[PDB]
Amino acid sequence: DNPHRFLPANVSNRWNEYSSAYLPRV
Amino acid sequence: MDTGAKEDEDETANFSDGVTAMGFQSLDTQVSIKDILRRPVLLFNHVELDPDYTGFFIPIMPPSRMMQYKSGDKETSFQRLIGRTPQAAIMNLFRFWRGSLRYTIIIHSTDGHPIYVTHVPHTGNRVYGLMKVNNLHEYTKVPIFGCGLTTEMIIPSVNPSICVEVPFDTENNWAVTFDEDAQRNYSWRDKGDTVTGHLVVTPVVSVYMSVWVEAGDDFEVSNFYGPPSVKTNDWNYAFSDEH
Amino acid sequence: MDTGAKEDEDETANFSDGVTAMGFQSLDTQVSIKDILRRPVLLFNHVELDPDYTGFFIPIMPPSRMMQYKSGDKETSFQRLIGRTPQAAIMNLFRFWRGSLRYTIIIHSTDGHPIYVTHVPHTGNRVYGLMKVNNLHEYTKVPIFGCGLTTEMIIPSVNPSICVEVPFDTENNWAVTFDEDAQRNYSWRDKGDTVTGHLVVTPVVSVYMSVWVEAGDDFEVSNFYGPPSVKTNDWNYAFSDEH
Amino acid sequence: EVPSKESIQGDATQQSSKEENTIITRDQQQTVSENIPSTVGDLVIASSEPTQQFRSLTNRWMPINSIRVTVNGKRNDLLAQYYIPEDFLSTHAKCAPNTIPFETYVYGKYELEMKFVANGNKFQCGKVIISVKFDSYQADNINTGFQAALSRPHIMLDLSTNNEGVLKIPFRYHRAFVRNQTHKTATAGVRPGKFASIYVQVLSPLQTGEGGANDMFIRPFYRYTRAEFAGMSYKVPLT
Amino acid sequence: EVPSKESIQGDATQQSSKEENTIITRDQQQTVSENIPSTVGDLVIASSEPTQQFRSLTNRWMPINSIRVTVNGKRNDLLAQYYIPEDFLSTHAKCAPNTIPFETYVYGKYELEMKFVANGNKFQCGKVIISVKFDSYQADNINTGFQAALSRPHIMLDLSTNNEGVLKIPFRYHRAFVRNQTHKTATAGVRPGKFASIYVQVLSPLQTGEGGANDMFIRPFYRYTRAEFAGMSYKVPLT
Amino acid sequence: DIARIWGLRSTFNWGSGDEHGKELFNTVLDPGLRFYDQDYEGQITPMEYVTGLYNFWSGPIELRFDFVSNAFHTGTVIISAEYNRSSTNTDECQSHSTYTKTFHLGEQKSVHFTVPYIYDTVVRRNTASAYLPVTDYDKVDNVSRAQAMGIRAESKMRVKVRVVNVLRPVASTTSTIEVLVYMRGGKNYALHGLKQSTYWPSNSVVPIDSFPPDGYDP
Amino acid sequence: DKPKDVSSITIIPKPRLGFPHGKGKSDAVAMRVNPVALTSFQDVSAYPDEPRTTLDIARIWGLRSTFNWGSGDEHGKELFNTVLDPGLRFYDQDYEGQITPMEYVTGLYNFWSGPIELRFDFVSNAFHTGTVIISAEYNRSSTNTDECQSHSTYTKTFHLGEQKSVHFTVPYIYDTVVRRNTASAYLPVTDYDKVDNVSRAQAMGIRAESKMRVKVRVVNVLRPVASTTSTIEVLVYMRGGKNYALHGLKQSTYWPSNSVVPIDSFPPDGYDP
Repeated sequence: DNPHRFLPANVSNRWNEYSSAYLPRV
Repeated sequence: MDTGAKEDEDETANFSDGVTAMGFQSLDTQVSIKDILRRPVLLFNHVELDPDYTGFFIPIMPPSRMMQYKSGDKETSFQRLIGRTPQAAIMNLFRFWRGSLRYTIIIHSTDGHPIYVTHVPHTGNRVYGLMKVNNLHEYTKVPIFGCGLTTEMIIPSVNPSICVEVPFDTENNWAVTFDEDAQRNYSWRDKGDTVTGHLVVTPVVSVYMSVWVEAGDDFEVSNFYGPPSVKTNDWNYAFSDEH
Repeated sequence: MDTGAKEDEDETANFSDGVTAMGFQSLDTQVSIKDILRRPVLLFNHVELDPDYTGFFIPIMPPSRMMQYKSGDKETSFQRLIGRTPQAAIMNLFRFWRGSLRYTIIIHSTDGHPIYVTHVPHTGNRVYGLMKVNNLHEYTKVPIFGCGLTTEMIIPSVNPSICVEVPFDTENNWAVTFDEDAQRNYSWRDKGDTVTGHLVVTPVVSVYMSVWVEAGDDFEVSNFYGPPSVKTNDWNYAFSDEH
Repeated sequence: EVPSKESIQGDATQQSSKEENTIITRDQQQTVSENIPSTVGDLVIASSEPTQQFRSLTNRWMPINSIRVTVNGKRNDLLAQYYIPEDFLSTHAKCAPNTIPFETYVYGKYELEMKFVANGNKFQCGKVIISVKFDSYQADNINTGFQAALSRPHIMLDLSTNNEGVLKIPFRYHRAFVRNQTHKTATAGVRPGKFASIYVQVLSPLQTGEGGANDMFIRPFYRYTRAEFAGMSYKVPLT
Repeated sequence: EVPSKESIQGDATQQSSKEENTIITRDQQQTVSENIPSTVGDLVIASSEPTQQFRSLTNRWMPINSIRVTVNGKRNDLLAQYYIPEDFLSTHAKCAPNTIPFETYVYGKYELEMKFVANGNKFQCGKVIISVKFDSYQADNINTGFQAALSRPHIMLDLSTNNEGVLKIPFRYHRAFVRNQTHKTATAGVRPGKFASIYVQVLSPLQTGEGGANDMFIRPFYRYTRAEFAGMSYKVPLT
Repeated sequence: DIARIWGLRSTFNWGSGDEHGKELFNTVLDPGLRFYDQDYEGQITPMEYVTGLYNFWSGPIELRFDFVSNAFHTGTVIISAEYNRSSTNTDECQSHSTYTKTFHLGEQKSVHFTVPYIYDTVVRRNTASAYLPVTDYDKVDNVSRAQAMGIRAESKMRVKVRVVNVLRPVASTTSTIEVLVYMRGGKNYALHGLKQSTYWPSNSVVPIDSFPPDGYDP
Repeated sequence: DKPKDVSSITIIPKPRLGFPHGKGKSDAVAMRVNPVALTSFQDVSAYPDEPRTTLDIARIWGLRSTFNWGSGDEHGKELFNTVLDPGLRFYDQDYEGQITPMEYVTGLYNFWSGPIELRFDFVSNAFHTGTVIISAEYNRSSTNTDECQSHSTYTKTFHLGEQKSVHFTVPYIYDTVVRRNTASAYLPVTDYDKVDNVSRAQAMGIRAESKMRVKVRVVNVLRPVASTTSTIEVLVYMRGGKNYALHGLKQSTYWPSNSVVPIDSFPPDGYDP
């Protein structure tokens, strides 16, 4: 399916955006 | 915004600043942000309409990184060069806007058949292109323009272009410009807050169309974000001034 | 009208009323009744005319529950969405109106053939659509426009639309808006009192047409009736903001 | 502003900020970002009932979690980040008295201040930038470099001198208020408790001498300079 | 004060008390106990730091649990009783916004008001007395009759007329402040969160006619008229 | 002016058997739609009727509770307005910790209640659709829903009425009374953005015909 | 009476009113109830500190480049050496990264002029000590090894020590009142097409490459104490001067690289799982 729809669980919070705890995103 | 003059603690002698070269060539000064955004930008270049659908939807949002073509992805009816306009690059720095926009429609016809334009107020969805609203197979009995929303009409033979000015109809203080991802399925009331409504364009028969856009007179941007991470390759497609 | 403040005999402390949010988004205030009814409403969407008939009759009455589509009944040339316009919902509360209306005709042509418009004064009948007046098989010798009533003309090539303003020609103080039944055979002089006349539209050859309507500048409604018994099913044809 | 000669207690020319029942001193000078305005006038419309302030509770300095800068962090690396007010409620300093009003009220407008205190030795050197991004929801992964950080309202921390920074954050949101608390019976259509983001980034990597320390620490403090609350409700636990 | 003739909405001459974001109307007249003073001057000594008020939170009417008067209750029977502020924190209306400041602060001074609303039919009759006992700890089982109730500050409720009462409670304690919350790390030497007691007693039994209702209900409401808090601390759950 | 006409919104009952804390009345107070989960049919109030014409609304809403009773009825109810987060049916304490008005019923049989406008946005948008071309009661699917005009932003703001003092009437009168709940827009009520109307005439709708061509002469 | 109207005038029919302009007059038809109503900015308005022009954006300090300065760098060595052109960063390679706000805004315009400002922040401490010389060189450039050639231009010797920051205005000295931008006015290539000389031959404009350089050389070799780091990093910031000026709006030089996704219909396009 379209991969952009949902963010993978390990990097994201419940609200389906990047978690504040996950610093490596940059 | 922050100048960064805060950190300029140096108090030593420097070279002269000279005299400004503004108004030297011509008085026409093109530096103002509210003058650049007031220039018209092209969106849809010779896209087709149909009488079979509800109409052609144009989501009321300013042109920016949202409407950008990336290489080797799905094809859209949006023209590719929206990304690289000067009017887009400005909207990439401001995340809030407010006030009216100005859509210009040009029908490729000279027939007596009237084309209509309908400002639908901010209703939460962000659809574009042709749509069959509620999946019905007949809209000639109950048209979108006939329901009783604000509506102007083009008559191609008299003049085959109109310039409408769509109002800022929303419950928000500001309309949001862009997101980090357009195609992401997040909470539904927030995805809606990047448009202030839609234009719809219904014809009698099939016909082609072009759409431009700009900021109205009453228009303010705010919430400055600084410049993004960018790429370029202009050097490559030009000769040096030395063969 | 009656506020019902008559029955408000409570004299105890209450929460604040705050400040009005009128003129906050834009100064354009859309709350006035005489501004809503002055917006144009669509009636006939691409209906056909014929040179074989006397002409196409448009009964001069404001759009309301009279011009409403109900499900699973006889089909008419009136568009279905007249029922559910904001301009209709207002006319469902007032049973009397007076003053001029404003009909807008758009011929789907660019030919030199002239189309005519004829205000026939209130003569008691309430006909619409195409009619053969007195069942004759030839009207080119003796046209309805040529008899010598007030008459304007559209010339499609120059401009394929006119906006006429039909006068309040009647012996009544007020024109009645609606009835409990449109199709009921009751005393004939009272059935006539829901129109103030007709528009007729004769062409040289066959051609299609669209008709809009609104209240003129000089226009007053009165005899307030309150809201009717209604039904709705909007909830059903939309996703919640929670999938 | 000007240092003096050495007395028993060193160079005793320290300033101090006293806010409610919490004091924070500073050794060297202070960098301050420009005092800029917030949205006002919509307040009286959007809230029919009068809005309340609890200065004694919310205007006091609250220390949050410590940040660990190492010699391995490259340029453009996030040292920390904070979605506010969300993270000050339920993530950092969970039992702070600053959070008490957020239990009961459902809406509010928040102008913040954030003081940062660094302590690296004189044989270290490095630059850290702290910057605010107003209304960052679904816009965290773009315009989020050191370059955009220098453009938006920001402070700059040299890790050798041990200067202090104070970042003033106006309320600049697309809506009138921000929702404080999510709940089982509340709408899932809106993202609550996040009107801004605070990034702390390495502008230049930390460096140390031969046989030196391989890290040093920064401590953020926050305080609401104008916390107005509207829409009272039954008290709930925070997240 | 004076009734009028019957209109569409009966005898529309109702008064109303509007306190913050809560209104309470009343049909008949109101009985009020004397407005009397509290201990002041020790406040500035006992607390070195300044004391705070949260009027928007604490001055709003809060309904507590319903009281059930039956025809079986004799004279001198306790219908209910309330150790305050203890019972308003952790026993009745546990999620009230009135309790928010008691989480964070450890001491305080409290002047209260308590409105009672009864609803018995016109073919009933009875007398209920409500009275306050200042600093009642280890003195609840003495001077606790209807006779002592009539002597101490009190209101009187006739169950047929449906009049309202308002009992004003000054802060009259042996110490300067009262401790708000008990804790595992706190002292067990002092009893915290009880500076007074409110007794609701049957002065005369309820009586009804043939085939009448065998009970009727009263509802207390409270509000702090002067809630001063001192000694800020980390926020805790209430009992 | 139409939105300041008192219309009768709903009714409910209040018996002697209703133990204290019980929800007598409990609705989502949204002028946009009456229900989110069922077809509505009946007589909509004048402020709701006029609201359905507009895409946005704001300002306070007023209620008025008329108790169809007499002198010999006596109880007490508490009317609470609850925003964002809603209480449980059984926990009356949660309802008490919001914006409330305790009404002491007796001689006076009517209580007015202004609901204060407290939301995150200056104007709320209407939950009813801006345009709906379905006229023939077409059987709806998810593909139909997916191609809607707008996304219904359902209101979580409720107004509950709970028992404070149980209704204790005399033996000679009725044990259960009915309460009439009226509703109008406040003095600072405001509307914007004309759309296709939410509600339409149900009862006694007949389409016009040509008189007297269409067989009027018997 | 019905008197004849004898007044007339000759008109020139145009489709749009002031299409290409960013000011003046317009024939726009408002989609409102009131034809002359506007959006109220009584409460919600532009904040005073937001940039009103592009020249305000071009006065924001952005971090251009960085470089190192060790103890091993013998005197006269070029620490830093770039062509200071706000048009393009490189002439001979693809650039990717975070462009400065004055460069970003410049890329929108075909011509620029006026002075450019630099600011060198040395990421050091009290115990670092050296001296660098910052030279601006026009038309003719020096050799890498001949430090004397660099000294005979417009220079500012900075004595590093307690102060860790030096400001440097680069004076605008060229043969023309405005320079034209080296980046192309219009580039339709979007799919990274493999370039040939026939492609180059049919370009929009001829890239007039700037020979104006700014070099930083060692005067006094960096002599730090044993207990601190031997090599420091220098941050080079850049903004337009107080008399910076731009003209001639073109297709933008730079475009967003990171996290670009095209919009789709929500919720028609399979948003409902």
